[PDB]
Amino acid sequence: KHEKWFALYEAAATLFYTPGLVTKRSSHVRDSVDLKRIMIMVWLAVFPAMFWGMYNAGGQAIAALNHLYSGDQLAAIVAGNWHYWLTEMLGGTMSSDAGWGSKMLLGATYFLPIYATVFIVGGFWEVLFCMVRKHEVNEGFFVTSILFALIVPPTLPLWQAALGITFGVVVAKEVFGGTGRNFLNPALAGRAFLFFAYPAQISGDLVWTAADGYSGATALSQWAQGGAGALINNATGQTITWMDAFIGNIPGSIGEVSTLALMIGAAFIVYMGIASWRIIGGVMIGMILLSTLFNVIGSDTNAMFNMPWHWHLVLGGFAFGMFFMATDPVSASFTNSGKWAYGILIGVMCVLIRVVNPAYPEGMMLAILFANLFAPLFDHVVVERNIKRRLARYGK
Amino acid sequence: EHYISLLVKSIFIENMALSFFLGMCTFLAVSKKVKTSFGLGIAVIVVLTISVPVNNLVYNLVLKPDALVEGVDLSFLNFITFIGVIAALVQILEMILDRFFPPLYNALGIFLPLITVNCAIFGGVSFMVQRDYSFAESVVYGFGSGVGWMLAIVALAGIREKMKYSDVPPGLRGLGITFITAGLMALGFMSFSGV
Amino acid sequence: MITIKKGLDLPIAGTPSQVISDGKAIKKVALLGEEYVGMRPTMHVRVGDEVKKAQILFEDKKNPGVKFTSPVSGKVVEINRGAKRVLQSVVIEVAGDDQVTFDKFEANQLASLNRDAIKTQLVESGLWTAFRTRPFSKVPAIDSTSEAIFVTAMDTNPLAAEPTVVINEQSEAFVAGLDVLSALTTGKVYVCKKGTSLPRSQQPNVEEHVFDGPHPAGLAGTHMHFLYPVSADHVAWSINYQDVIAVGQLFLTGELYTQRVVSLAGPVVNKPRLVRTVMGASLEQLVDSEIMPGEVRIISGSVLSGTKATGPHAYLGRYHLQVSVLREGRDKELFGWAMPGKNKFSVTRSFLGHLFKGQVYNMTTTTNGSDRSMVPIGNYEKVMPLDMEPTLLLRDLCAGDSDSAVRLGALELDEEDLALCTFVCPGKYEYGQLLRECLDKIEKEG
Amino acid sequence: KKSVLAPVLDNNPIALQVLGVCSALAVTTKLETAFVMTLAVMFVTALSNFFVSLIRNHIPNSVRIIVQMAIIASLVIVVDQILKAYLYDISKQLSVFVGLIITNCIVMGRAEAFAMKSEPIPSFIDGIGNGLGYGFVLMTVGFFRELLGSGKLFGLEVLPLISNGGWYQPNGLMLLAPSAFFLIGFMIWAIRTFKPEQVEA
Amino acid sequence: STIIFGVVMFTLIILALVLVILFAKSKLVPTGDITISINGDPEKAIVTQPGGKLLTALAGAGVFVSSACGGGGSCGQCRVKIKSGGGDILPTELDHISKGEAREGERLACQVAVKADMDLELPEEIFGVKKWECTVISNDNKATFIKELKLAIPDGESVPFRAGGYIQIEAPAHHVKYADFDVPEKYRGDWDKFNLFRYESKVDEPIIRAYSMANYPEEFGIIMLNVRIATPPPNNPNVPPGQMSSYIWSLKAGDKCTISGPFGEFFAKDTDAEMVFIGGGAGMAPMRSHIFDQLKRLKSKRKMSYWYGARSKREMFYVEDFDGLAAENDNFVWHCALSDPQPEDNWTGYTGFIHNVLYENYLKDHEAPEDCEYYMCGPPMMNAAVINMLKNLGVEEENILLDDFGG
Amino acid sequence: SIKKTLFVVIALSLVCSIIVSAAAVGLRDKQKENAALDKQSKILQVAGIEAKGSKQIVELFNKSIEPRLVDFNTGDFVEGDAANYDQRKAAKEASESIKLTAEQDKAKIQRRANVGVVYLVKDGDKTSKVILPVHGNGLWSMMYAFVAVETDGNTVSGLTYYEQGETPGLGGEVENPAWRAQWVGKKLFDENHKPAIKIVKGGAPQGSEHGVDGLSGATLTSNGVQNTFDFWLGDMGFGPFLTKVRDG
Ligand SMILES: Cc1cc2nc3c(=O)[nH]c(=O)nc-3n(C[C@H](O)[C@H](O)[C@H](O)COP(=O)(O)OP(=O)(O)OC[C@H]3O[C@@H](n4cnc5c(N)ncnc54)[C@H](O)[C@@H]3O)c2cc1C
Ligand SMILES: Cc1cc2nc3c(=O)[nH]c(=O)nc-3n(C[C@H](O)[C@H](O)[C@H](O)CO)c2cc1C
Ligand code: FES
Ligand code: FES
Repeated sequence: KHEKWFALYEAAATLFYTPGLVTKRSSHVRDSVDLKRIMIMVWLAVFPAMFWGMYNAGGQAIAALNHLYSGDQLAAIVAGNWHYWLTEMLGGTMSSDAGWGSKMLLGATYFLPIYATVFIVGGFWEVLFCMVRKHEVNEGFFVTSILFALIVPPTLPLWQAALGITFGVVVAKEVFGGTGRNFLNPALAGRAFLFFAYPAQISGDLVWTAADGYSGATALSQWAQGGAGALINNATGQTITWMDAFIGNIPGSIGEVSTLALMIGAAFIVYMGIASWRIIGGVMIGMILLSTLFNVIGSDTNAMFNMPWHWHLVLGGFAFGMFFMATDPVSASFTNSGKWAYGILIGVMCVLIRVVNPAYPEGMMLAILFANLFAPLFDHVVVERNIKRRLARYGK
Repeated sequence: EHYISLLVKSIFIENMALSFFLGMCTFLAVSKKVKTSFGLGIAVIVVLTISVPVNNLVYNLVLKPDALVEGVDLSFLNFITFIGVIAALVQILEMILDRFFPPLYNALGIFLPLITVNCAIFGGVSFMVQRDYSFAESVVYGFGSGVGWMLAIVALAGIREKMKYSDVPPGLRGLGITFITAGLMALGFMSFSGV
Repeated sequence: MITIKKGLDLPIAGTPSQVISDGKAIKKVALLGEEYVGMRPTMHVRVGDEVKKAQILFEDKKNPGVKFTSPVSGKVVEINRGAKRVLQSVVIEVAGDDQVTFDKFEANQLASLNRDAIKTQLVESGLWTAFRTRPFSKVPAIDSTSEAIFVTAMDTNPLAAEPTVVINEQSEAFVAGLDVLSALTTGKVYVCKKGTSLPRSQQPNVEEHVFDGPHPAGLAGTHMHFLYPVSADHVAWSINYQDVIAVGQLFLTGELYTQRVVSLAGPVVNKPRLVRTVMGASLEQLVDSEIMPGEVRIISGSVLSGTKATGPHAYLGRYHLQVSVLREGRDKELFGWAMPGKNKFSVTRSFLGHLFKGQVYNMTTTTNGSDRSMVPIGNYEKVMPLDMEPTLLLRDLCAGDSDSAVRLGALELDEEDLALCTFVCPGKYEYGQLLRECLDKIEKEG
Repeated sequence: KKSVLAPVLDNNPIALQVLGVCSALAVTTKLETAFVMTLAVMFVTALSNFFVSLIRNHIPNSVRIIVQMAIIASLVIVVDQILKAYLYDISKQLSVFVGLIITNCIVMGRAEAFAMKSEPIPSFIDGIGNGLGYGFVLMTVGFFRELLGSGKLFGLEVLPLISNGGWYQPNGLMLLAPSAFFLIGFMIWAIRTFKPEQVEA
Repeated sequence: STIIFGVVMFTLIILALVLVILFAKSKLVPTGDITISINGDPEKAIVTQPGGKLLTALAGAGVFVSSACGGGGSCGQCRVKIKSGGGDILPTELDHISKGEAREGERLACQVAVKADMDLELPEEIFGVKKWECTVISNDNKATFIKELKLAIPDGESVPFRAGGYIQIEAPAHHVKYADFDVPEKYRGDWDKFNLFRYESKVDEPIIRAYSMANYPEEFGIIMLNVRIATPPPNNPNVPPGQMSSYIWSLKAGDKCTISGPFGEFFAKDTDAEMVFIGGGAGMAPMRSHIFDQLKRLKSKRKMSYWYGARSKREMFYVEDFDGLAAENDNFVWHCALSDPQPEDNWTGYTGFIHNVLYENYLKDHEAPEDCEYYMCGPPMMNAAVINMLKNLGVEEENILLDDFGG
Repeated sequence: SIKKTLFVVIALSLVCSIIVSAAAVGLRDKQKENAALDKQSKILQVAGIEAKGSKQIVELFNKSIEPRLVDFNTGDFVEGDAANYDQRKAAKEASESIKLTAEQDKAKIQRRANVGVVYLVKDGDKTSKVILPVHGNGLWSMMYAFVAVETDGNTVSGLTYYEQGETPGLGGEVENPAWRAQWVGKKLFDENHKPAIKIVKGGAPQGSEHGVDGLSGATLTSNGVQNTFDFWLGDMGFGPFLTKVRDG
């Protein structure tokens, strides 16, 4: 009995132990790399980013709470939110003198619920599709879930996260056959569903800092409003230096803020060959070229025109999207020249949306989705040129 | 100049296919092969760039209110005066291509039948009428709308060619998965909505 | 001359000693039906029949006039047939020395023989099966002709014999075979070798090309792609150096030459080395008393591209010049996919093994994962040196799109060409079978 | 009765055929506009089919498109005048797609495939049935879109909104382009699962 | 005032558009009648005005092209060799024509639109199509649902056919009742059981269908057909009965039947290999034509076996002919397998399905079944079972020849 | 037979022509009333007058609302067909419109009509308030609205955004009754006779003379509204006209 659950059971059995399968034909010796190890390597690549994102979210929330409230009032609000008094019960302190431990604990209280909800809901959808279609559960959902959980504001409602992951898994991935058979990015598909369906909870000033009753614009919005001079952290009253943005001491999503942790993880995966360095190089080339062009043109009314390329790199989710989202192999182009073109398009589109699109302060997700739509066309151009070479016998 | 802004508006910011759901029947039908989709894109470009200016002239010289006789406007003859002109021009283009340009007829004239009185062409002309456009502006808008529609259809054709490897659930195979793909395409294309 | 930079040299422990010795006496030989592409046998012998050295055993229905002759003289013991009565193999027990002789010529006239005479002698002796048309890896038709015959004088397959060692002892036969091929070919003969010097044919038709690099450089398909690109209307023949020696011996002594030098190797071979055997030698007897205890898999040919040597198929292949014995990796490891791979080989750099350069791995037959959808990470481009888009072609093969696969260059590939792509596939796709299915579909529809 | 209901689920113009998609993704944002569009399409298609059947014997055949568009455009213009006279707000909401009814592929499909080779009465009834099926798809998509994007059905508050002291947070995506695409795709999925004969090979 | 001005502008615009279209048509489209060369003979060149399909123009001329599905491009019996013209091959044709034949130039005339000069190389068989108004000799019942139609050709002439070929019978508008059929009491058991006499067939327009011959070439002056009654299926009784089948079963001695041809593509291979014949129902008609043609005309010594599947003893026929052939020819044998023998049959021979009997008794012990040439024709279920069994035996599809009746 | 084809197409294009032209011309008069009643109902709503049904709307609009034309440059009443004035069309023509420069175009409108239309709401024989149509560029599309100013010329009695394309929930809150009602009692100008209406981000202080809470999480639409009210109350907008109203 319980045959209906076999698809899930095997997933556990294969997860704990490697299968005892042996090659039946073709090459009798296979490479040690498998989809499981690739997915787990990508999952571990964002661990530094996830941990620093938790720490940064906790620090920002504590600083904002201390800057807004004090004395008995603070206690009241600490008792009004389950995150705050749950942190208190676990040994953490909400006072300004809190150490890294309390900040990380608060970041965990804000992130672990979102990650758990996303994992459970997306896994339910994936396993439902697999059992109903008699497929074997794939390991791509691990990366999808972690990445989706690391690209949402710390204050995103749990039900909104569930809806977003459901859209990203079912509509964008499962209906196309599942892992390795879709053309769009599931995590960014869900994030865009939340972006366009519930813009209030994933945009503005009240969602990027976990302190209730605190309204603070991020670095990108502040730059758009008043340029480099407007980059001021209201919670602490200190200007946001470029080093602060690079390290990740700024408001934002969990794990997007730190360009250093993302750089470390991206370097590891790129060295391992999991992530295509061509796509990253193309994104860098496009962003640098378009940013320099806009700087040269300049603009007396739009401050975004004067943002240097290195400020584009360290602000918003550009680093996270370039490393862990633009490098999604299934949605990316399958040709090296196509990969270069795809990366250049991603970078150019992100810079364009950042600069000349008032509605969206950041355009990394939209740029990636747009380039996902057109990667097949770059592949088509490359293969057509290759076929033209072939029909000429390569000039032999 | 303002013409470049209008062209970019008609291609990216205002996409006739995804932003306005015009030509979906043909856009979701012949979007199986990149070659045929590209051919229909060229056909749409030609038909739009020939119809938008001609209909602009007809509207600005005949159908414009208080333009022939003071106190009379022939605005109620807009839809038909545009549809008939579109059909006549499409058929005339087909015939001239088949007689003088066999290669162009096969490359372009084959796809005209579908384009005849197509939804996208009438949508573009009616949007031109709904706004105030000069002849040069009308030409630029028509060409840009045609190029944007070609871009959308060619991108969808490439996506379907890539999807050839996909394992779509039965029932979603064909039209349903194409509809979901078009929805995702619009989700991606809304990036220029705020521009 | 031509250098290959994209490829993968498998460092499997147990490289042959590259010294030719005398192998175990073989009292059983066989011809494998499935070894030949698109062959429907018409049997000419039955169990218990007495056959001579080069007596026809079965004919080809799809290739009229092509004769598959016995490799040795003896008594047919069995005709193993599998599913759908597919001819798995024909087995002959060696006995006696009766042989079928042919015309013999001196070495100074082999370049001036009529093409039809060469074709008739080759077909009658059954050596014509050595050739393979690249577009479909089939035996060329009797009446057909090719303007590019590729002599694969190099073996870059893992645990493969050194062709130089074999050729140095049969230099006269190799030169005679080169002259015979030069006369036979309508155009030119391409001797694809390494930098090491080999016997040279004075005929201007024969041209020597040096290929240097990882394993793919040593495959015939790569040589044709780099010298004589093949298509539907451009067919190039392929033959290995040992078959060229056989042709030379056939046209010099007038008798079929079935002696071969095969590298017995693998992690479980006590004394890996080159051994002399006969065509289709029984691998069970060949590897007797030369294997470590345990459950092992014997493979005819390279591990990347070979046939399991078990039961009816436990016989040397016609086009296989190497025996590779591996361990059966049926053991299940706890979190084996999450451990630092000090002893794990991979094209990617996700294991510690790549850090220790010069290491040798006791690779087993384990798939190192489960079946999953293709998720490109650039491995195919890394291991494919041909001017193709490997990822999209492999997607075409997986999706069964025969037309798109052909447009991308599926016609120029053999099952051996995609062996590396199968090796480095994270999803564990056997691209050889998919390519063979697509090519069979193309042949049927064409 | 069989022919009237045939194009509702068995031969739906949008699920099986791909005719009439352009209007479906635009006027479904509100149930009022969707329903008025269903009525307009039914009326125009039925009357055009009847007239084309009445003139299905003596037509140029050289300007076929011009003649079969003249009747359709006259009917659509009359319908536009009525809609701008009665239900002016609905006409404004429909914006330009009121005109597009001439190019709506359903009307031509049933003018050429049926009205040109059928008696006027069966042609009219077939047009009514095809309009009914198109309106069924339109009303389903519009019901879901309006309910999940504004918590209102036909302008009547069904789900109280937080902005109005309610409990439901409107889903903005239902008011944008992709929602209609996804809803049509999933409705096609459901229809083809309940009617496997329509599954495409 | 506004109404009049709008009306005149409307008329002007429409008239200008249609006039432009008409003038362009006149000046651009060559109205000159197209000319198609048939087989390269100037006499057979056909001059036809532009418009319509190639099949209609060919039928108008003296060359008739076999067609079953008509103007739908579905059956594929109207293949023609278009050396030049006709444009590319449309997607529907490829479903019935392979890529290699497309390279050769095989195209569907019914699907090919005649719009420009074309060159055709129609074969002699298609070129040499003749019609006859034969007289019905007898239409007796050889089984429960099979009738033997014997036709005397006018003037004693013979159809120049080949064994395994078929002709096309044409019937005009008519009305027949199943009660009028002359069914002997011996074969009326099932008819009474299922009340098959209730059905009536009405045809309003002339129709044409294909039917194979049961006589071999030297059987001069006669055409023998084994026609099955295509009664409505038991699960769908109210659907109309078979048109042509009912019409032929309504024919009697002295009636005039219009036939055309000869046609056919299922022909014996010219080889010395053994031949295995498998027959079911109406398949006896073509099948007979082969065996006799192999012994009476060709006098071939090839080893030949025949295996017919049936339900009961009464379902069998032609027993005397095959028995005489077997007695007079030691290289030919034949067997009949009854799936459900009746008590009155007193049967003691092979029982069950034909494929199972053939496999168990003959092919199982056969040393080289793949080397035999298999001709087979019967009901679709028998056809599928036999093909699957043979494929499981390793027989390639080329050695398997199927005369699919489309049942 | 080209003759028969031409004759039949001519007859068709005559009969359908008659039908279409008669339908269009006959309903032309009704098309005007139906189009006008929408704006009339909006004026009644902003004016504080309740009306339901077309007949009641037209009756009350004619009884209580007096449309008039005002010259922005001089801020004085002018004579014309105010009831049948199309400010949108006028702004698009150089004859009745002026091109605004970057500095003056605070509301991001390309052209400003020379003569605008206001609506005097008169409780009796004297005007009780004035409804001004003010429009400005938002984040997504031009937003048009009616602002009710008391006879004093400084107090705003109501506001309604009758045409605005914005994201519902974020930018569509201009249609929210609470936010619009928050404008009642606010003062447009300060003591110096300078624009003072301000949309405070994050919530204006309670009781502020000129502070109105902005749209939550919609700073861009709120900025558009602020620019609209700053430009239309400036020298080039309704400023001079409001000064004349202040002095009578
Ligand atoms: C090369 C060739 C050779 C042939 N040789 C022979 C031969 O020797 N002998 C022979 O008998 N036939 C032969 N046929 C088949 C023959 O052409 C006819 O297909 C067959 O005889 C049926 O004749 P019919 O027109 O009366 O049946 P049809 O009129 O085609 O009827 C088909 C069946 O479907 C049923 N039906 C009709 N309408 C419906 C409906 N709406 N729903 C469901 N069921 C319906 C009918 O009752 C009948 O049972 C041959 C065909 C080919 C192509
Ligand atoms: C380098 C790499 C990056 C990935 N990035 C993403 C991602 O950004 N979002 C996601 O949903 N899945 C991601 N995946 C998982 C998976 O490849 C992806 O969902 C495909 O689109 C479908 O399998 C990634 C996998 C790899 C190996
Ligand atoms: S494309 Fe068919 S309705 Fe517009
Ligand atoms: S008549 Fe059937 S294919 Fe032409």
